[PDB]
Amino acid sequence: MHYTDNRYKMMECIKDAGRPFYPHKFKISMSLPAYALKYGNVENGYIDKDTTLSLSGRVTSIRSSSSKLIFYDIFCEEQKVQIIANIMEHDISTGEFSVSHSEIRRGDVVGFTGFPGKSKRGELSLFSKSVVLLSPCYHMLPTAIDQEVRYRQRYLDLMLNEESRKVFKLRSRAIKYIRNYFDRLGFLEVETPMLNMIYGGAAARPFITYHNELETQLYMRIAPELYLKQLIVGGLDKVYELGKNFRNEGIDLTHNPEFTSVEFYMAYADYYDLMDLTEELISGLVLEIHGSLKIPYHPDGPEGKCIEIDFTTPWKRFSFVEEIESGLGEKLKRPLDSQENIDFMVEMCEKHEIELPHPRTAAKLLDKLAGHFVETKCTNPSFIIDHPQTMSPLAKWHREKPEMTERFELFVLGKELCNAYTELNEPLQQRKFFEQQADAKASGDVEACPIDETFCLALEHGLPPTGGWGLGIDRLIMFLADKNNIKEVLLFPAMR
Amino acid sequence: MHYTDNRYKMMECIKDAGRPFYPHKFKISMSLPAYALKYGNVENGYIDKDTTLSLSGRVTSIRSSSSKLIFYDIFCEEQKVQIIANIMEHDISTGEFSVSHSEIRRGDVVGFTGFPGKSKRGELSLFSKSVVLLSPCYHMLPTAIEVRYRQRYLDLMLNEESRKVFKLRSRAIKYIRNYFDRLGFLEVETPMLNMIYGGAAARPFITYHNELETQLYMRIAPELYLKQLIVGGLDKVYELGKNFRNEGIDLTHNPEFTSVEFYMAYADYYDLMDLTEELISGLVLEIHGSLKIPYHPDGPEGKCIEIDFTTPWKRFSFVEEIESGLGEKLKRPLDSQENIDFMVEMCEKHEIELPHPRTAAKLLDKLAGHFVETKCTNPSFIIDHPQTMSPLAKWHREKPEMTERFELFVLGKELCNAYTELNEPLQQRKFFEQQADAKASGDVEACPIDETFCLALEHGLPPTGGWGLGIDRLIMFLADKNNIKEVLLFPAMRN
Ligand SMILES: Cc1nc(N)c2c(F)c(F)c(NC3CCCC3)c(F)c2n1
Ligand SMILES: Cc1nc(N)c2c(F)c(F)c(NC3CCCC3)c(F)c2n1
Ligand SMILES: N[C@@H](CCCC[NH3+])C(=O)O
Ligand SMILES: N[C@@H](CCCC[NH3+])C(=O)O
Repeated sequence: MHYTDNRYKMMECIKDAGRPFYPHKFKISMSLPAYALKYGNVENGYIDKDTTLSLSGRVTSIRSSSSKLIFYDIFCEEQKVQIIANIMEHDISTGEFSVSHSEIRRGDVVGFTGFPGKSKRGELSLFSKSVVLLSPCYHMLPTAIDQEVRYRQRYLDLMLNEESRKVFKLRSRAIKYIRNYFDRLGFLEVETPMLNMIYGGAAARPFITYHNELETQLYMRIAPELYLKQLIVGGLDKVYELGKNFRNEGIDLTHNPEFTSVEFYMAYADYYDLMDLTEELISGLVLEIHGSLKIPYHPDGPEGKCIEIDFTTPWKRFSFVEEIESGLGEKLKRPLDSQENIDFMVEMCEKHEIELPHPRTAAKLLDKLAGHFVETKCTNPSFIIDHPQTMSPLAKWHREKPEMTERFELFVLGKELCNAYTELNEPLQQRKFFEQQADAKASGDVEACPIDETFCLALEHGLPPTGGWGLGIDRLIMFLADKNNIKEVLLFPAMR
Repeated sequence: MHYTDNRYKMMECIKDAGRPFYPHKFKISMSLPAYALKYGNVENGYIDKDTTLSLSGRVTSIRSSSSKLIFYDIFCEEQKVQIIANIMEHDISTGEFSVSHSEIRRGDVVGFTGFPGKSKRGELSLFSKSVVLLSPCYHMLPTAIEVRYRQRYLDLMLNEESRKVFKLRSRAIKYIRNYFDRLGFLEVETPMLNMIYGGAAARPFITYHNELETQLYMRIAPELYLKQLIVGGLDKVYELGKNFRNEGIDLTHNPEFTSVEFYMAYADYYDLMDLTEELISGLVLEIHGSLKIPYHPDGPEGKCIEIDFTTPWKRFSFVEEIESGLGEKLKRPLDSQENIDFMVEMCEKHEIELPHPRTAAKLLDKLAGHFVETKCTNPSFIIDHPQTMSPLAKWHREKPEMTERFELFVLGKELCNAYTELNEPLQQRKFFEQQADAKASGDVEACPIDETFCLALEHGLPPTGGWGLGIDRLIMFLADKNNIKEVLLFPAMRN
């Protein structure tokens, strides 16, 4: 408290004494990484008194070793440089040496000018002639990392923690890799609305807002799917979209209210093609980052066990209904959306201590059974395939299997990474399934979507046979970076 | 008329007869562009009966020239191919020829199999043996182009110029990311859902997170989060994404738009002007091959002007240019009641519509809009905005009451807003207080105080330059469109 108040006072004094107060521009000669590249291999004790250079960074250390000599460490752009300030080299036009230095504190952003080289002891250094206080720190900084501070004051985390800074660099590398993959395949990158008069395209509860001048509610998108498929009607053939989607839902280690996904739509692909592309893309990215397809993961955090996740392709397929039936020891009732099957599935939830959905739709019940019996088998990347139509309103009926669709989900360690299907392109059925969804919504299903007449009209203009797909990039980055909490891979995660 | 209902009946009949009904997969041999590249300069009348290929596209034309011969055009991936369906080549296992072809209509997505080559008249063709109805069109299509915006797929299907716009849009965005990537910037993502909105003069959307029992705002800008990353030591960050406004819609405003903002440690606004020129002139040159480009300010039926991106671009000093327009000086201080009253008098004198409330900032903005933005045809910087209208901009190092800020205007439309960032927490808190006071007096564009940001500044924001570009508006100039609805796939439309 006192430190902060006092620093404010000290800065007002500087201001009133006509001393440098928040200089507008400090011209660096080079970055600290550049400085290190240039001078890092000079001989011990090397100094170039013929070269004057300006540097800047945040002060991480101050040591006055004598009345004549002050050592600083400064850090910038992942590089530390030592500053050696000797009273005999001080430019007195900037002030008396003791006055100039007395203004600086650990944590301040400062500039220095001097001669480059290396101390006798071998430390990369600048032998300074001046110091400029650029931006003071008004708080006594913790020397290294409630741990909610890391998320509510992420700048402190970034200032102190190299590991955290590497995660956000990895994130960008992964996103660039994904855009590059689609770009090179001839996909067009597009942007479709995040504000929708009618939400759709996922099993999700939306955020609701209002546009005053247009006099309408708008929803924040839960997915770009319905717009993207209109682009395939439009003849663009191969589109993708990489950006934010939203969920008005609870938060946990794998769920934030906004997340980054990539979805693509490819004319003439079916879900078998999509499985192959998924394997290719994700195994590629894993290899790019890790140099093989078998990678470490710490499911319980860095002090817990280390397992190995094996991305060798092809991946296991589990058939949705068959794996539930294997778990139950008996068959689901047919049709799967009958009252007989609903009742059987409720009975099985009691028998197996599975928490019921609300409302008890056939789709929701199927999902809870899959959660318990099938997603739990998905340790290494595994596809869960052939989802019932009743839970898959936008997925095309299976060419072989009654009541099923051409759908998959990718799971890694029981977490959903992808959702994809041969797209439903038949408008009569699509409208019927939308009606069923609106019915479910009306019955209290907060994840069911309203009918979208604009989409049905688009289907009436002819959607080519198409395959579509989505990937939760944050969740993938958790595996790539070895983090078990979504808050580690988002700069500013949601907090209760 | 009954065309849609009839098509539904046709499809039901097909389904009930066991005939092909929405096949799941059609395996093409090659794309239509690849087909054209391979066979496009065979000899007239060339046919290779030894090669059977499968091709697919949308039917753009049908001519049943006789009982025995039907000509189709199909279109896919920017390439048209002619199909010649002769009864003598028809595979009867797929049905009788008349039955098979009776199912096809203009606009349908179809597949064909057949032999490659060229008609006697020299048209690249497939000599087909079968046809598969993949996805019917239930509507009679216009032969050529509000419908373009409400049913964008029709525009895309029929209008090459519309497809070109969205390709150019992607090229431009890729160019931008590349520009910052090569300079060593880190691309980041910061929250679109904010507990406390800020960083622009704008009314936000408001929503609610049920589980966390909290009101949220949709962002109007990323600026306050981005600056925290520079406090964090990331040094160079950029963010290219959507921002939101709960405001009116017009030819240059949609309720969501795409902007890029960057934050560069150690830059001032002079550095940012230089970067602006280099990025934008470079992108213009890339797309147009000149720095002088055509524009149709009143649409394609109006006149054509030239916009000149040659550097150095014009600078106008905000207050000096107002005073040149007035033929008299503003009162000082600029935020005094005396100057507010004087600016109201000047608005009345010059028939400038008054803002509400009549704050010093709003009045200055109205004056600039009348006297200064109207001078900005070619790319021009308006510089050195008053502090009272610039709560996040650092005080001018020379000019009392001003800041180190610029806006870029093209044809009087705002493209960029940028400044030497305020990094001094005492003043920053005071300016936020003034904004909250404006809000309380009725200013629907003023933002509430963000304590979290002020506390970040107390940890030491290096001297920094920050900047934002409205990408859509830039694309309007690059693609020569005067309506924002032309450069967004799915623009907002009145009910
Ligand atoms: C961090 C985070 N938060 C959420 N809330 C998510 C979500 F709800 C999801 F449905 C979700 N599914 C993926 C499969 C296809 C689209 C993306 C996610 F990857 C989520 N990722
Ligand atoms: C299509 C569209 N619609 C809007 N509503 C815009 C807006 F409000 C704006 F403030 C705005 N300023 C730009 C200058 C810096 C940030 C972006 C725009 F470029 C907008 N572009
Ligand atoms: N929109 C889906 C992903 C794409 C599914 C296939 N079209 C989701 O949000 O889960
Ligand atoms: N956030 C500003 C652009 C950045 C200005 C400089 N920090 C805007 O929305 O106008």
